[PDB]
This record gives sequence, structure tokens and C-alpha cells, in this order.
Amino acid sequence: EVQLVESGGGLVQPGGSLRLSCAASGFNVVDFSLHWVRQAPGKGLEWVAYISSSSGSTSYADSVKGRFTISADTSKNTAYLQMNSLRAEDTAVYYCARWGYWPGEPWWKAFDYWGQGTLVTVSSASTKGPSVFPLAPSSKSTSGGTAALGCLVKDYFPEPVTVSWNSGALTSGVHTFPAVLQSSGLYSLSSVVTVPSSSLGTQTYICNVNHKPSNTKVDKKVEPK
Amino acid sequence: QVQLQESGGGLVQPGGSLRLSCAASGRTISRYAMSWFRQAPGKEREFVAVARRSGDGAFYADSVQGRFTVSRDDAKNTVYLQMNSLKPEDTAVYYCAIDSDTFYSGSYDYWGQGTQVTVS
Amino acid sequence: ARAELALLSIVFVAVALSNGLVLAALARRGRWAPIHVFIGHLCLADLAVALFQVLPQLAWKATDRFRGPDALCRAVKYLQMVGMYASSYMILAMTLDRHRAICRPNRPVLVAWAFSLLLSLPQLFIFADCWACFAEPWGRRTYVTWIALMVFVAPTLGIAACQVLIFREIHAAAVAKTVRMTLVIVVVYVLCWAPFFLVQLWAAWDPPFVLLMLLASLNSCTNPWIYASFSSSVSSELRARRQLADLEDNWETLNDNLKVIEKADNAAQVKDALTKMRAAALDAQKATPMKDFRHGFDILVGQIDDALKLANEGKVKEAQAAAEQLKTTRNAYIQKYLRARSTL
Amino acid sequence: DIQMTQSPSSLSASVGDRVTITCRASQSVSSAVAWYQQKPGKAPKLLIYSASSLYSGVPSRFSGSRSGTDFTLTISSLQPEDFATYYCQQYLYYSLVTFGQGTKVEIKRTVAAPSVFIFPPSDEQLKSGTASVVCLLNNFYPREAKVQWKVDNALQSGNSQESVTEQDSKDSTYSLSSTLTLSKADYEKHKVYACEVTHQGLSSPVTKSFNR
Ligand SMILES: Cc1ccccc1C(=O)Nc1ccc(C(=O)N2CCC[C@@H](O)c3cc(Cl)ccc32)c(C)c1
Repeated sequence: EVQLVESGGGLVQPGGSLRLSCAASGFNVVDFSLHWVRQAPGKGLEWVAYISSSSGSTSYADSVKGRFTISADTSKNTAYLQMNSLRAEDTAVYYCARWGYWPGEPWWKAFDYWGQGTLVTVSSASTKGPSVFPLAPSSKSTSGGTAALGCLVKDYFPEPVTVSWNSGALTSGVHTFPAVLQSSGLYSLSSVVTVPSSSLGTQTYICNVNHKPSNTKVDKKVEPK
Repeated sequence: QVQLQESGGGLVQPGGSLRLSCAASGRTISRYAMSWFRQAPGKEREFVAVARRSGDGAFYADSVQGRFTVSRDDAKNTVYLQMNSLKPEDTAVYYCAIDSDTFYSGSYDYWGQGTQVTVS
Repeated sequence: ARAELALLSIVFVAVALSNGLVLAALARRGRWAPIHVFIGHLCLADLAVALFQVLPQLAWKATDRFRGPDALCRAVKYLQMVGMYASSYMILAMTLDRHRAICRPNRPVLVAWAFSLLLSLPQLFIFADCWACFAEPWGRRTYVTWIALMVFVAPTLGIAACQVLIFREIHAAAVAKTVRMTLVIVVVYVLCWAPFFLVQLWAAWDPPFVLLMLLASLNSCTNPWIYASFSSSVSSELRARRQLADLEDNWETLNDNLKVIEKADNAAQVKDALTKMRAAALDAQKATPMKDFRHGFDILVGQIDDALKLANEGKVKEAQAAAEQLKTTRNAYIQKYLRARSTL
Repeated sequence: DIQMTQSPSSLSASVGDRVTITCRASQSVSSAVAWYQQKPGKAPKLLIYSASSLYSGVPSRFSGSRSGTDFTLTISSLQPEDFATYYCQQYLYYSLVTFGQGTKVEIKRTVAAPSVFIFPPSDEQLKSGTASVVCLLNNFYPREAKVQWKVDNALQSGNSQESVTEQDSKDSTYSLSSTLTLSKADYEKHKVYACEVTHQGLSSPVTKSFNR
């Protein structure tokens, strides 16, 4: 089989520089033009740039014109996208697609094969651990039926965080919401669980927040007031 | 200036069929959403069905799914609710409402008198 | 009877003169392509109808009795049946040949002649003087309906279906001219021969003639005359569409974009015009006027892509110079394939 | 400068249905329109190329059609694997490729009203000078529901952030969490804190409130 892999994605400060790489295996770059496409988190696809290794012709989109530079290296069968002056709107996932050359059927097969893409995020905030707060099961809320507990992590900059309940013993009813980006540049996440109010006083609920970039493990119990 | 009126109703034999109609004057049915609700004399307001804009789809409750059908007519500015295989538990006043929000948020403000549908 | 004989003689003379003139012109010009062969055979069949049918019609009515053995009647009736079969069958063969020609840019004649020869065979048994025999329930009914089905019903229905297919494919212009000529020929044949078959069926199913005889005898001279009037070469000697329209629209769009390019000032206008050029070129390459056609449109698209690259680099004048080669490619191939409208 | 306008921004259907997604080009792009399918967390996969030819490898239930500048993707029979996002893209030239807004195919379900809970800020968080009040909507279908905050019977704007969980694997019902964040001084100057929820499955808005 033939495939395209991507590398060089990561975290840089705004206005910095980063060179994404796209290694194509199984086919030569001199036979296909290589395109870089970008998808913002929660938004649709957007074409960014293209390079024609054979003819040497290259083009960019209006939003990345002048700031990005795409080149090819047929010795390693790789494509390079040097990105400079990365504004806050460049946080996205970048895919490296191939496209055949006119004439023939290869040109009609537009973006037949893609790469898995790399996540490029720009931000001025640094790594810190999350602050865990208990959303308590208020007694007046649906008394005698089923109630909800929660744990809220408010300020943690590296997006991947893990929330578990009772060391993984509680799975039925738990909803872990996607992390939202606050106006302060940090992510906020909430994890709620729906349990019957008859077992509030008997059972104990302890949420575990695991944040590997900060090596922070917080085990916080939630109790009714 | 928006008024809404419903038709149909009455007594239906068990396992029978019926067809109610809801029409609004002073405001176009198109570009809105049309909902049908139930009200039993001893219960609260239950949801029955909703019809969206054109081909966006129609949704029903968990107790009337399959038995009920909602049809729309923007040219006549009306909606139809077809009931099949009725049960004596369906005896209620059926109200018609308009979703004011175009994004289907659920802003029901234009209610109606509703029609009484009873079984046996 | 004198008037009938005079009218038959006049018709025979006119048919013989017309068919002889047409055959002489065709032979003198061909001394070998389609249309010529089918028309020559049709004229030969008309001559056979005149000589072996009209002449016995005059010779029997000269004395109001037949003069000859039983085999003479058998042969003359068989040949008349053969000729009346051959007229319609070779008209059908011509229509099928035209359909074949319009499908893709002589056996059928021999097949039609064989059909005419073999379908007239019972005429060697019916007549035996030559008082025609009859079947026990009814003799005229069975053979009359058989003749109606085989000479008029089935051939006309087949020709109508073939004409429907031809008008489908044409509308999907020498070929159009020949199709119109064949349509006029079959219309004339139907108009001339319908009353005769209708009256013969009525005589069969419902247990005066000379007028319908003359009307049915008019086709044998009308066909060569209408062919001569509808054929330019013979007249001189005697003395698909929708795809084409789409191609024309795409080519005029390409020309308008060329005009925009030549008057363009900046790179954006050149890029937009070339984008329209590429769209039009792809749409035209989709249409079927084919390897050379697609190769030329590939060349056009490649030149458009080169000009687009040059305009992306900001070389507006160089892009216009490169796009000037699109005019050369157009004059090389687009005009050549547009000249195919003369065939159509 | 050529815009592809994918009309249905969201679609709901059950297994076995036939669905149709329509896309429109600003200019004439011939038949150079492709349809891609992307599952969450994965690269897009080419389904349809040349606006009619299905890619070698995809199932035959996908089809494409062209009428002038209107392109149509048709799924004859829905499948559990079919639910994903779909994009139309015109590829008239290398430097002119544009994608559509996308079309997310969901699972049809009966209407379920949300369960509304309200969580006041914790005493641990009040010591940090920031109070966050949470309003949770649980197990509702469809997705379209609105949440507003009435602090002292006054609506709020620009201080609330909403996060929605995607469709559940078991019951395919959504969950929403609206967090309203204030400073400690702003939190202690008000008494009534409430969140009001409106949904198509609710005849009347549901208000959850507390006093502190
Ligand atoms: C058509 C025409 C044009 C010009 C000159 C003469 C004629 C003409 O009438 N010929 C003619 C007439 C009669 C006959 C003729 O005995 N049979 C044979 C079968 C019995 C009879 O039922 C018949 C009916 C039909 Cl329908 C056709 C032909 C004939 C033949 C073989 C030829």
C-alpha cells in the first residue's frame, strides 16, 4: 500500500515558526502534486497550500499567503510546510493529501489519499494543573428520585485530560463534556454523573482527574450538602 | 396579529383513525416549525409531534411513534396530524403550537384552544 | 375501357422514362457508395413493377381475356407479388441503412430481394387460363390478410420504428438530407399504397377499382422524381445535434474568455478567464462530436493550466503570450471538428 | 472565488432510510465535484469523484448526480457505519479548491425532554475569587435546545459558555452544560441565580434556581 504520514505538529507561541513535514511512502512525489489542507477544531475543511514537485509551481490561500512556504524534497519523498507569524486562527489539524496530474483519470480522483494530520496549536499560556471543584448534589433537586453529581476542572492549559469516577467503578450515567476554550486561554471541562438519590448517603463518589502534561492526579470526593 | 385554529376531534372507536388540522392566520407557516401537544384532564402537557421546515424532518414522542403521522402544507399554510390505532389512553385535548425560533430552540408562544379527542 | 387502357399506357410510359433516366444518370456517374446503391435498386424494383405488373394489366385488358398457358399466369402473378414485396422491403432496407449510417460515422438489398422472392412462392399454386383456387372456408380472406400483414403492416411499422430511432439519434447535414429523403419516400409509398390494401381488405371482409389502381400506380414514378429533386449530384448530372450545440457554446465561451484575456490588465482577470476556459474545455471534452478529439482538448487544458501557472507567478504578459497558443490549437482542432457539421 | 453551498447543515435519519445531500457551485465547475466522508477523529475519505463515479473501495450504496451546477449525493440504505460528516468539494484547478460547510448525519430518535439540574459554585472555588454556576441538561433529543440565565430576573450575555456532548452510544441522547462565570464581588451582589431551558419537547420553559 501507499500512504502519507505527517510530523512536526505541536505547540508554539503566537508569532513563532513551525515546519510541518509530510512523508509519502509507496509513491513518488514527482507523480503527484501535494496539498496541505487545514481543519479548525469544530469547523470545516479549508485548503491551505499546494506544491507541484515536477514543474516547481506552488500556490497558497489568501489567509496564509506570505506567511507559509511549501517546498518538496524528492530525495526523501517529503513535503515541507514552513509556517511563520502563526496567528491565533491557525490552531487546527493539518492533512497532507495527494492529487494526480492532468491528463487522465488520476486528475479526476481529487484527494484520493489523505494523511492522518497533525494538530498545530498556538497560545501564550503555559502548562499548569487543573483546579477541581465539586458540583454537589443539592438535596432539593429532584428529591426522592435521581440526582446528579459533578466535578468541574477550570484552569488547565494542555487540552488532554482524563476524568474517571470511583476509580472506574462508575460507568453508567457519566457524561464528560468536551473541553471548551476560555477567554483566558485555558480549557474548562465538566464531568457529571446521574445516580439515584436513595444511595447518596450510602455510596461515596470520588472523581479522579489525570493530567499527564502536568503530572497532576487529583482525587476529589463529592458529597451532598 | 397571529391567530391559530384547530379542527377535527370527537369520539373515535378503539383501533380507529382520525385526522386533525391546524392552520394559522396572520403569519406564514413556512420558515417556522409546527408542534402538536396533548393535555389529559388529569395529567400535564405532554409532547406529541413536531414538524420542521420542509424536508428537515418530523419527530414524534415515544408513545405515538409509528401510530401518528405529521404532514405539512406551506401553500395552504396548514399542518395535518393523522392518528391511527387509537387507544382509550389517547383521550385528551390536542393543542397546536408554533416554534418562533427558526433554529428550533423551542419557543412556543402561539398556542391554540385545541380540540378534544376521546375514545369510546 | 379505352380510357383505362390509355391511362395505364401513359403511366407506364412515364414510369419507364423516369426510371430509365435515373438509372442512366446513376450508372454514368458511378462508372460505388451507399445511397447510390439503394436508390438504384429501388429504381430497378419500380421498373420491375412497371414491366411485370402494369404491362400484363394492359395486355389482359386489351382483349379482356388472358392469352397464354397456366404457367404464364403463374409466373406473371409471382413476379408482380415479388415486385410489390420488393418496393416496401427495400424502402425498409434503405431506412435501416440510414439508421446504421447515423449510428456510426450490399447485403440488405439481397436480403430484401430474397424476402420478396420467397414470400411470393404460393403464387405458383393459387392460379391454374389461371382461375385462382380458393380455400374451403374462405380463400381470399387468409391470403389477403397475409399480404396486408407482410407488405403493408409489418414493413411500415418497422420503418416507423426505424425513423423514430433515427430522429432520436439525430436530435440527441448530408445525413439529415438523406434521412429526409427516405422519410419523404416512405410517406409517398404509404399514401400511394394504403387505399389499395384497404379496399382489398374490405372486399375480403365485406362480401371504382381503376381509380385506386391508378393512385397505387403513381408511386413508381414519384419515387425517382423526388429522389432526383432531393439529390444534388443526380440533379447536376441529369442537366447528435445537442452535443454539437454544447460544443459550439463551449467554444464560443472559450473565444470570449480569449478576448477577455487579450484585453486583461492584471493577473486576477487572467486567472478568472482561464478558470472559465478550463471549465468550458472540460465541458466540451465531455461532449461527443474520439481519441484525437480528447487529445486536442487535453492539449487545450494543458495550455490553460500553463497560462494559469504563469498568471499565478504574476507574469501577465507571458501568460497572455502562452494563451495565444490556444488560438492555434483551436484553429487546428476545434474548427476541424466544427466542419463535421457538414456531415451531420 | 467559487463557493460550494452545502444546503443541509444537519440531517437525522434511521437505519435503512434513503438520504440526499445537495451542494451548489457559484460558477460552472463542469463535473469536478467530489464527496468526502469524515468520521470524528479521523482523516476524510473519498467517496465520490467526478460527481458520478464512486471511489474504488467504498460500498455501492453511495451515488452521485449532477444537474447543471447542482450536485447530489444519495445514500440508498443507511447503515450504522454511515453516520458521519459529508463534504462537497470543487476541484476545477489546483489553487481553486473549495470545500462545503459539511453535513452531519445523525440517528433518528423519539423526542426526549432534558433533565435540568443547577449546581452553585463550591466554597473552595469562592476563595479563589471566581464563582462558576453550572446548568446541566441531560438526555434530550433533538440537539436544538436553548439555555438562558436570569440573575435577579435579568438576562445575561457573553459570560456563559456551553459545551454539548455528542450523541450517546446507548440511547443516542444529548447532554449540555452551560457554565456562567463571575468574580467574587459580582457573585455576592446578587441573590437569585437561575437557568431557564427551552426545548422542542417541553411545552413550557424549565427554570432551575437557587438563592445565595
Ligand atoms: C398494385 C398495382 C399497381 C399497378 C398495376 C397493377 C397493380 C395491381 O393491382 N396488381 C395486381 C393485382 C392483383 C394481383 C393478384 O392476382 N393477387 C394475387 C392474390 C389474390 C388477390 O387477392 C390479390 C390481392 C392483393 Cl391485395 C394483391 C395481389 C393479389 C396481383 C399479383 C397484382
